[PDB]
Amino acid sequence: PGRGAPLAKVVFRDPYRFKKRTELFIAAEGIHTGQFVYCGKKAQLNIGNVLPVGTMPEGTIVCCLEEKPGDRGKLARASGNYATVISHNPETKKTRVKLPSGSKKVISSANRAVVGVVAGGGRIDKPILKAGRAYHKYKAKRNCWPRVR
Amino acid sequence: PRKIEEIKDFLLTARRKDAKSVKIKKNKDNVKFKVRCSRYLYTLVITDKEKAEKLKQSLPPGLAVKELK
Amino acid sequence: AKRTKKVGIVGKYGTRYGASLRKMVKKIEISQHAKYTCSFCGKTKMKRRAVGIWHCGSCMKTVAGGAWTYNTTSAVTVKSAIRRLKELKDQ
Amino acid sequence: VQRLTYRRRLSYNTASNKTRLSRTPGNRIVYLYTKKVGKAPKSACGVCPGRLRGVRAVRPKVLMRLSKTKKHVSRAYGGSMCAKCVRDRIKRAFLIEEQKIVVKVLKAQAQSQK
Amino acid sequence: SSHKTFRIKRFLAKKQKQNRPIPQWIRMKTGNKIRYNSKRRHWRRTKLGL
RNA sequence: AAGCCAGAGGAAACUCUGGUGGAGGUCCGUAGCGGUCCUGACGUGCAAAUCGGUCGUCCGACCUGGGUAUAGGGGCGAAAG
RNA sequence: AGAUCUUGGUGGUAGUAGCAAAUAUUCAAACGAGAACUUUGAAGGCCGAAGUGGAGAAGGGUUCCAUGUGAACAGCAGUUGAACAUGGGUCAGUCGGUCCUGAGAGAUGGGCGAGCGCCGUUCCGAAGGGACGGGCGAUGGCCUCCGUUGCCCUCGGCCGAUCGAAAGGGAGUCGGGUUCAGAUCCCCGAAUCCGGAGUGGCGGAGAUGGGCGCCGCGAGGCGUCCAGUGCGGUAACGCGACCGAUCCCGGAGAAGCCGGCGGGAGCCCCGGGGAGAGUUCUCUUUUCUUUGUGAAGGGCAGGGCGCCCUGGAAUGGGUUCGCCCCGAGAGAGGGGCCCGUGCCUUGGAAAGCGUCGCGGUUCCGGCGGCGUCCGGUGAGCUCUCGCUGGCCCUUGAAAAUCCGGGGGAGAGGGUGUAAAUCUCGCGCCGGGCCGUACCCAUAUCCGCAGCAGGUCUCCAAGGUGAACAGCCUCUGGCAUGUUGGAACAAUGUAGGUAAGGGAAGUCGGCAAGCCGGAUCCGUAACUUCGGGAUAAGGAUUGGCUCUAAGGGCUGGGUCGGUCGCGGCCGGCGCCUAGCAGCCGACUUAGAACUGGUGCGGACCAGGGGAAUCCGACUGUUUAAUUAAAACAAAGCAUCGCGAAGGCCCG
Ligand SMILES: [Mg+2]
Ligand SMILES: [Mg+2]
Ligand SMILES: [Mg+2]
Ligand SMILES: [Mg+2]
Ligand SMILES: [Mg+2]
Ligand SMILES: [Mg+2]
Ligand SMILES: [Mg+2]
Ligand SMILES: [Mg+2]
Ligand SMILES: [Mg+2]
Ligand SMILES: [Mg+2]
Ligand SMILES: [Mg+2]
Ligand SMILES: [Mg+2]
Ligand SMILES: [Mg+2]
Ligand SMILES: [Mg+2]
Ligand SMILES: [Mg+2]
Ligand SMILES: [Mg+2]
Ligand SMILES: [Mg+2]
Ligand SMILES: [Mg+2]
Ligand SMILES: [Mg+2]
Ligand SMILES: [Mg+2]
Ligand SMILES: [Mg+2]
Ligand SMILES: [Mg+2]
Ligand SMILES: [Mg+2]
Ligand SMILES: [Mg+2]
Ligand SMILES: [Mg+2]
Ligand SMILES: [Mg+2]
Ligand SMILES: [Mg+2]
Ligand SMILES: [Mg+2]
Ligand SMILES: [Mg+2]
Ligand SMILES: [Mg+2]
Ligand SMILES: [Mg+2]
Ligand SMILES: [Mg+2]
Ligand SMILES: [Mg+2]
Ligand SMILES: [Mg+2]
Ligand SMILES: [Mg+2]
Ligand SMILES: [Mg+2]
Ligand SMILES: [Mg+2]
Ligand SMILES: [Mg+2]
Ligand SMILES: [Mg+2]
Ligand SMILES: [Mg+2]
Ligand SMILES: [Mg+2]
Ligand SMILES: [Mg+2]
Ligand SMILES: [Zn+2]
Ligand SMILES: [Zn+2]
Repeated sequence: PGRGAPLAKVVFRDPYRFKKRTELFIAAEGIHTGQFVYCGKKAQLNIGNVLPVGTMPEGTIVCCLEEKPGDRGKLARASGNYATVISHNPETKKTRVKLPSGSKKVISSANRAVVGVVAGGGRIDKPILKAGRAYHKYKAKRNCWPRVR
Repeated sequence: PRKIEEIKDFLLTARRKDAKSVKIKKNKDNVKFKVRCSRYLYTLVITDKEKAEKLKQSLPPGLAVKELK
Repeated sequence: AKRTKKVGIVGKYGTRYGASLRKMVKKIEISQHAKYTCSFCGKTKMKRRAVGIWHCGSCMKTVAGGAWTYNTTSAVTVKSAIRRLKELKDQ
Repeated sequence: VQRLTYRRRLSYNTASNKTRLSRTPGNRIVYLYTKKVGKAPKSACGVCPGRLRGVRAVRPKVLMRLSKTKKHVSRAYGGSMCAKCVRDRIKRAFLIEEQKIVVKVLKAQAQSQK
Repeated sequence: SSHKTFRIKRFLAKKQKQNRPIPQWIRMKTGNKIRYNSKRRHWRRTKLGL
């Protein structure tokens, strides 16, 4: 509720103790239930896989990008959005990417991201058509909607 | 309440240690023997009358034999 | 018998909201409420559950797709591009 | 006709205040306060939407006083997973272990040359 | 209400017990200067503190 | 309203007719909520804002209990200070 | 003597205004000094199941009940009272609180702060005080052997105290009787939940079989050896139990709104059989009332299944009101599971109820007779269960709590009337604390009051009718809303009618009036093609007697060739354009006759059209003079910001 992107509940194995770890990835479009997704440096380029940007080619586009090397995903999270890996330099370990706003950002090559575009499609294409639909939209988000000039 | 099917079960149910009493009710079609145990009232329904009387005399002693009529 | 000349599915909105807005929302509503062919089980039961979530009745497979259509042209081109970049990355 | 009243002080038609009509031996209609409708377990596979068979559908705290047989089915994962997905898991485990044997044999015969 | 706490019930109990007339023999005491209970409370005229 | 069935016409594209279906900040209209007009009643009142008839809406930005949060140059305001 | 002076008292007004919202009272009697108002009876009315009825939440706090009083109060009165006085009344393991978390509130660590303190709630903490497991031991002691205790090893993230719901989550109590006032709480009777049992309460299960030698006529006994943490079904799954820890996985708790169907109950309705009443001027085999079976078990219907087996489907088929379903296994046949609130049964008739009697214990859960029966209906209404859909840029709690599975660390006995163990049957003990009366509103609450205002819910009969509308009525309730009597002037307030004219009235058709339901026709400009539209306009409408149409259940044999006036196979025959009988709702269409042309006869119940301005619409707004053209809105456009950030609090 409150966001237009679907969330993917993914279950991993804990590498150190006998337990199942459940994550709440942001669903890149095209992934389905019962699909295996791979996270790490040696993961392959497939929709839904998570792997560092420095290991990705010069034109790939990514879904849930890290702003800093080690936090979780921070960029291109809203539905239908993606970032693009423009360039690398192995020295200084930097990767230049293009954000949904059109800006260019230099980040560490160790930042992870999900391959593909985030699901939720062209949600802004449909006209709301109704003050009631707008009311129900913002009731799930916050008290901001009826805006007095 | 529990309905006892055959006479053999009713005998040892009446001979149980917690059996408070037995009531005998004569209806138009049957005779009901009602033994009051700790948890349940056990009722045995006898269609004829000679078997009912045979049970009436074969009831164990030391137990109240209340007649409901 | 044919009941409406042109409004079709947006006849529920009456005279309201403007003809161009109703025409704009008509195709989106049609694709939103359409039933697509499931690419896993082959049946025509893949329909939208919520925005971006498409669930198949038969095989109970759930897919992250577009808001109003099962997949977006953007996502299709992205998948093709990622496949090409993968096959170029390896040899 | 005879109109009815609640028998408890909860005067609202909430989810815990559901009643049914009963005719007493005194020839009068009264409310009897019913228990909520229980549910059978769902399958631990998380895929097929039907609920399990052979397990009595009661409220969760009623299961404490049910016997063991009433709460499971005589089968592996019985009372926790459906038979169809148990068969699928048996086949999947066997075939994937066979595949592991196949790939081990394949690399063993492949490494026979320098 | 019918649902009440023990403290509230005790408070109402004390109010009931002290809402009563004076004894008749009080007015015969030496130097009484008391004619009637001037702290009498009626449930409809004046309401309690709680 | 979409969806669906049948009949008919078409080379096709498709069209026409009769049903079915039951959408909608849809219409009339109770309860509820509101308060247009009579500039009615009352105006030392039943009432420090009420009453009668007439009215607006009545599946939704709907009505409402209780529990919580926001406190004075502060709050809260689909906005009238 | 003044200050609209302060406090207190008192006049005229003035026996005046007034005691006029919600139809309504009358007769007789009783008590009593006293009766328009009290009580009883009779009559006439009202609320009319969306109540003026029956019960709760909040709030009140004794107003509840009985008795007595007649000072004051109940704006008349009172013999009455929610007044006054004196007594009395609220009984729980299973009804709630209590427990859980929700939005949130809030300590500690830390940080800040002159300071009282406040920030923060996982963040800058050495934040686990627990554990069946193993060892060291103290033998504490019935020192067999199991219970104690201290230390060590091993395991152990609720990662955060605590509070937060008498409508959310939350195990398990029902039937009858009983009081002046209490009852799901007392009594009687039927159950049930949780916890406990160390010395183990009883059974049952585990679990008590095969092999070899011998003895023994056989059966059966002896010794040895070996098994034995259950069994059945192809399956779904079943059987009464059915060893098992840390740990892991899952389920239940645990989910919106709306639509359409179907099952079940309660109520309603219809036809009979009783029992008691009512009518009887005439008729009426008549009209009215009444005509039970709790929880919890067992059995069986019925409903549901996205459960199984056989088999393999196009000339596609199955199927719904709609849908929808099928080589990823349709149709068909045979099964399995779940729910079972319905029926039968134990409860259970002994109780209850209705009638007819008989005894008395001033006031008997008295005693007795009889009965408590058979059927039919349905787009009926209300609950409930289920199935299947639709809507969402809306996806509709959490946690206590309980359970299943995976794994197999371990434990158990040497073949014994055996062991560990047991979610099986029965048995034994306990369940503390607090609330519980009554009102719940035109008189027990708030509004200064017995104030036409305000205040959250549950149940819901008959007729008419589309209807929870309005109008009439039954069950239940009441006395007309803080007085009565007599009159019937003006002026009023509320309601009607009015010849001829028809807005000439007025700022202005303000107010009133017209229209109105249903059926059959017929409907324009304009339009965003959806609408306008009930456009506009016209016809019909009663009563009575008929006539058609729209359904459901059964059974269709050609027969003794024979004996289980009847049954198995078969020589033995052609409803196959379907008949025969029975039962049953409403609804529609048509016709005749008919009345002083009257018929949606009350009730219910749009006046219409042509344009201009503004706002798109729906929505909101100055509680108490402005509901609008104002605000909002979708749509459009612009701006800031990539987090060391934009905007904002502090
Ligand atoms: Mg605006
Ligand atoms: Mg019953
Ligand atoms: Mg008051
Ligand atoms: Mg509407
Ligand atoms: Mg309307
Ligand atoms: Mg006025
Ligand atoms: Mg101004
Ligand atoms: Mg003076
Ligand atoms: Mg002077
Ligand atoms: Mg006067
Ligand atoms: Mg007057
Ligand atoms: Mg009436
Ligand atoms: Mg009431
Ligand atoms: Mg009283
Ligand atoms: Mg008086
Ligand atoms: Mg008093
Ligand atoms: Mg910890
Ligand atoms: Mg608490
Ligand atoms: Mg509750
Ligand atoms: Mg009472
Ligand atoms: Mg019965
Ligand atoms: Mg089949
Ligand atoms: Mg009897
Ligand atoms: Mg009470
Ligand atoms: Mg009032
Ligand atoms: Mg006050
Ligand atoms: Mg009054
Ligand atoms: Mg009157
Ligand atoms: Mg009067
Ligand atoms: Mg005239
Ligand atoms: Mg005239
Ligand atoms: Mg004029
Ligand atoms: Mg003039
Ligand atoms: Mg007018
Ligand atoms: Mg018009
Ligand atoms: Mg006629
Ligand atoms: Mg407007
Ligand atoms: Mg406009
Ligand atoms: Mg308003
Ligand atoms: Mg105003
Ligand atoms: Mg106004
Ligand atoms: Mg515009
Ligand atoms: Zn599929
Ligand atoms: Zn499954």
